[PDB]
Amino acid sequence: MSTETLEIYRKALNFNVIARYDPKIKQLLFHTPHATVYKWGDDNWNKLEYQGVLAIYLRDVGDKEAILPEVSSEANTPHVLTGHDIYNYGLIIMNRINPDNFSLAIAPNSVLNKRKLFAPNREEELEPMKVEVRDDLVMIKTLKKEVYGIWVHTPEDRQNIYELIKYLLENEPTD
Amino acid sequence: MSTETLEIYRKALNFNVIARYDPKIKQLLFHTPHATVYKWGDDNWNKLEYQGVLAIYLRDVGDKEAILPEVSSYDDEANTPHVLTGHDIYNYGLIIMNRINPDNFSLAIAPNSVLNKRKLNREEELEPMKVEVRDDLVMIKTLKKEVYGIWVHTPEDRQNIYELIKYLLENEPTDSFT
Amino acid sequence: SLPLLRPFETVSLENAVEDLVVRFILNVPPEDLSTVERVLFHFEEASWFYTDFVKLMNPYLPNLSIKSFSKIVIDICPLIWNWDITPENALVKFSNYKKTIPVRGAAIFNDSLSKILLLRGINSKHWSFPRGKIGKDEDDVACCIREVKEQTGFDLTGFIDADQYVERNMNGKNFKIFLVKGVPEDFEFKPEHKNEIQAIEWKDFKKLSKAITKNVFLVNSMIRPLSLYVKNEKRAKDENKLKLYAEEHLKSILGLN
Amino acid sequence: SLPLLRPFETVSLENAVEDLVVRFILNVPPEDLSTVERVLFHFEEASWFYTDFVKLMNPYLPNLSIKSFSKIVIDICPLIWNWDITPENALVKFSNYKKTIPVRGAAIFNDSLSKILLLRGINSKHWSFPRGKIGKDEDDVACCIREVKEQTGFDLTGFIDADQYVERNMNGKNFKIFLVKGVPEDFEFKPEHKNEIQAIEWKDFKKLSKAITKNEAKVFLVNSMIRPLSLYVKNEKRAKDENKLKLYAEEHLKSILGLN
Amino acid sequence: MLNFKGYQIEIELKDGKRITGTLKQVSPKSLTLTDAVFQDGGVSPVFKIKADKLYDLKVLKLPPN
Amino acid sequence: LNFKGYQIEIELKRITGTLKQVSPKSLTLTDAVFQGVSPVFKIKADKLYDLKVLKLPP
Amino acid sequence: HSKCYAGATFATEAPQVTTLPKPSFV
Amino acid sequence: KCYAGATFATEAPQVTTLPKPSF
Ligand SMILES: C[n+]1cn([C@@H]2O[C@H](CO[P@@](=O)(S)OP(=O)(O)OP(=O)(O)O[P@](=O)(S)OC[C@H]3O[C@@H](n4c[n+](C)c5c(=O)nc(N)[nH]c54)[C@H](O)[C@@H]3O)[C@@H](O)[C@H]2O)c2[nH]c(N)nc(=O)c21
Ligand SMILES: C[n+]1cn([C@@H]2O[C@H](CO[P@@](=O)(S)OP(=O)(O)OP(=O)(O)O[P@](=O)(S)OC[C@H]3O[C@@H](n4c[n+](C)c5c(=O)nc(N)[nH]c54)[C@H](O)[C@@H]3O)[C@@H](O)[C@H]2O)c2[nH]c(N)nc(=O)c21
Ligand SMILES: [Mg+2]
Repeated sequence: MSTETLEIYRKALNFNVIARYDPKIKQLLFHTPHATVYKWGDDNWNKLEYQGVLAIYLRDVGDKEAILPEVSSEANTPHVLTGHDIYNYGLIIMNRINPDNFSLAIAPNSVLNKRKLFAPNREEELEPMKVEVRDDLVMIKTLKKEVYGIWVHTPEDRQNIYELIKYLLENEPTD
Repeated sequence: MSTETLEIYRKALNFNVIARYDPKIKQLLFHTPHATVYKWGDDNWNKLEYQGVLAIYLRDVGDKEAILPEVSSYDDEANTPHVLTGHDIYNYGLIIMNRINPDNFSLAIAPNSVLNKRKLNREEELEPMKVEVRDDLVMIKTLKKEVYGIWVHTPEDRQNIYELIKYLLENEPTDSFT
Repeated sequence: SLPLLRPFETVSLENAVEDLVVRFILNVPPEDLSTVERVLFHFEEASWFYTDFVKLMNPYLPNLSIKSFSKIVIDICPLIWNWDITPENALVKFSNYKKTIPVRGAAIFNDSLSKILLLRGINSKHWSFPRGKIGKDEDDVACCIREVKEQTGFDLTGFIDADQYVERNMNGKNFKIFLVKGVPEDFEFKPEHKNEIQAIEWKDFKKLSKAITKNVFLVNSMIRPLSLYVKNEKRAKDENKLKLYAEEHLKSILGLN
Repeated sequence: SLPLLRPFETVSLENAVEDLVVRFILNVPPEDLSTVERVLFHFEEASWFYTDFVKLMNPYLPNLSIKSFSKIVIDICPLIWNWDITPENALVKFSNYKKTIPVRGAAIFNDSLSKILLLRGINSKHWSFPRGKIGKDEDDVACCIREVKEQTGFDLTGFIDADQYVERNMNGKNFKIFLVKGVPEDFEFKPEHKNEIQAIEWKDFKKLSKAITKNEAKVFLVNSMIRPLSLYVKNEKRAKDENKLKLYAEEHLKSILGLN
Repeated sequence: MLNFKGYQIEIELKDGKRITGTLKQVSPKSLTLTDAVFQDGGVSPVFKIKADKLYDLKVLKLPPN
Repeated sequence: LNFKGYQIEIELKRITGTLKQVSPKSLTLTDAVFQGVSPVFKIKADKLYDLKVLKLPP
Repeated sequence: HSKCYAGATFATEAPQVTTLPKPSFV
Repeated sequence: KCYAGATFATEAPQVTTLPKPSF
């Protein structure tokens, strides 16, 4: 019944839950009450089946042997990343449609171009992300070259996300 | 091979033949090689089953006790004119010798001066005729208010038809015009 | 308007011929007296007029061939004949003329393209299209409607496309038959002239489709171009159930209404 | 697209309920937390979600209804229940709120207006049109389209004419059912959510009209709206026939004159 | 019947101009309308047109009957 | 439900083209011929008097 | 032998009813 | 007594009104 109590319980419980999906979560950075996601292909948007609260969080990659999990088992569906876990940030939509949540890895440009300087060049080929706002839609070009657009309910947040995402792309990561 | 001989024969045989249909014919006044008939009805023109040589002729009606003969149509139509009955008072006649079927097209012509004598029961239902020519069609409103349209093949006869009928309407019989 | 007698009932043969001569030959415009071939057409319509009407009114009259009728006509009225050629030689010149005259006809299909109406005159015994010769300054369509309306007693004024036809030449004679469908099988068919055609019938386009591929007048010479049309027509009708669908549906999504 | 896990298959009921809490109740915008009803819609969605998805992922979970679900949720996450109402009394207030929400639906007809598409709910009961409750600031045609798509899996975008409809007020509940024609009887209609729709079937509209004119049957709303419906099918069938005669005409006239 | 008199008719000329009227009578060569309204303006109680000048024709209503 | 690819004609000037997409408000064509060809043609239902369809992509 | 036609030269010269003027007394 | 479901239930715009990525 106290606003300060409820916000702490929201942050702590959101972290507790997201950690059960991405165990490498370290700190919640941003959150918005509602967000709808569309995927772009065939020169028109397609509304995907994810809808709910959106969270941007920091991830723990101090470990260097970190290898990603796997699913227990045409190009419409996204590519789930494999190989070394070197993604500093994560975006997730906690879905109200079905049990599957929306995940987007966020790796800064510096960490990526630094990852280039590695002999095998065998780990999964990536691309620097991009982010844009246009007529209240937040479009993202992912590492896997897939491109998505996010419609966030709260208007003030539409700008926020962008800047934050842009921030997370441009700068070196710490704290 | 003679033109004059053939002209004479044409007028003579035309008289001999039309006489067997209208026994009171007295003189051929005009003739045109071909004419087609339309009847006006339902605010529209309707091509009739009449086609052939057209002739306007004078009739002998000096006898004031002759009644028009009585002929059964025998039906060999959708719409057929009223065959005139009663006393024969009609000075002029028009006929189309039909090429389509053996029924010839017939119109009686009477001057206005004759029909306005009704003053002083009548067997007649007669109204002054009208004639006008427009867009090369010769339109006639008959004595019983039927409206027909005659289309003459030879163009310079079209006007020639009009000017004749009009004359026959304004003047009493004279034996005087082509 | 005026009561006219019917002389044909009681009149002698010579005078009935005179009547016919006034009706059909004596007063025609000069354009129709130019050649023997032109005037012989008026002789022909006059003869038909005698057979179909005058013979009916006076049974005491003789049956007259075109040849005999022509004889009696040139004997009773010698001034309407200004060529010194024998009428029986003039008839062969006439046939030399009627063989180079174009001719239009119609392929008559029901809604179900099962049946196609053909006609059979008395003499031929081999079935053929409804067709006839062209007139002066006449559209091929108006021509087709007129002769098909004559032989079969059916007005085709709203059933003819100027593009669905097929033409071939026999011996200098330009034929041309259109392709129509949707004629009602129910409505009766009768020749307008009683003495021209014996029977007008149709059977299944398939029941005798390939009876002619043993190796039927003229239809065989154009069965393949006709076959393409009928099959195209059936599957284009099954298509017709669909094109409507798409059209109206697209129309409802816009301000077409 | 980072790889995530599936804790719902392996968490205790308590942690699964916490997950549903962050998904449906904890993070909604302020207006959704303004009244007991606004949040009870989220409780409802969470319970449906539990029944349809997480209970079939971890068969050790019990079978809950929305009442037991609300009990357990307010047990495990007390900080979300902001009011001093028994969750049961709150449920009666929830139903009372639903009682007066406009309902938009669709009378759906075959292109040959012989049959009409009706459905029955889980308690088989009677039949009626695909219909649903109106959402927040939504047009009646958007509501009709959305709800018939959820109930049947069919989009009525081009088929709805916004002026052809029937309106009936029964218990303050404002019913509006649009009239549509030309949908294919071919389409396979599946509901988007299970335990919602019992059956979806076409019915012979003539036989159904004779049946509703019974001495006393098996139907809701349609019996109340039957005469405007029948009128609609009369104008539509008659108009199709008139379009046939019209087509016959235009083709024949273009034959009399020259298209080419 | 062969006549389509009373049908509501709309016709088009070379520049997409459209004339609307009631069919008075029709033959292979000419078409007559009554109370013809013109797209670009103007009414006429009787309108006579030749098939030569027609680029397309379509029909709107049946006769009141 | 989709009719993209049908051979389409629209009027006011007449445009012929292949249907790229249709919505209650807008109509898009490709290889539109002008009463001139154009690879992409955008038109609104406001400027359409009438529509007709003749040919299908099957 | 070509361009040949049959019947009367005036057989189809009569104009169609749709092209005729309306009388001025009806 | 106005509406049902979430206040954001029907707020998501249709794809035909969305901007092109263009990057
Ligand atoms: C108005 N009316 C007519 N009739 C009766 O018909 C007779 C007059 O004949 P038509 O002119 S009305 O027409 P047709 O009978 O069809 O003969 P055709 O020679 O004018 O022309 P094609 O048959 S379309 O043929 C073109 C040419 O090729 C020759 N041909 C003919 N056939 C059957 C074949 C064949 O099977 N195989 C080949 N290789 N060639 C063929 C054909 O001979 C022609 O030269 C009159 O006698 C009447 O019987 C009427 N009767 C009456 N009472 N009143 C009327 O008004 C009438
Ligand atoms: C999404 N989902 C649902 N469920 C389970 O299945 C049930 C259906 O879902 P709703 O609770 S959202 O109910 P709805 O059917 O959409 O609306 P309404 O039932 O409140 O009311 P009206 O039928 S529109 O009527 C309004 C008033 O008039 C009375 N009435 C109603 N009917 C049928 C009749 C009748 O046949 N005859 C008469 N004389 N009156 C009638 C009506 O009573 C009311 O007063 C839900 O309850 C859920 O249990 C789901 N389950 C799961 N697992 N997942 C889902 O997503 C789900
Ligand atoms: Mg519902």
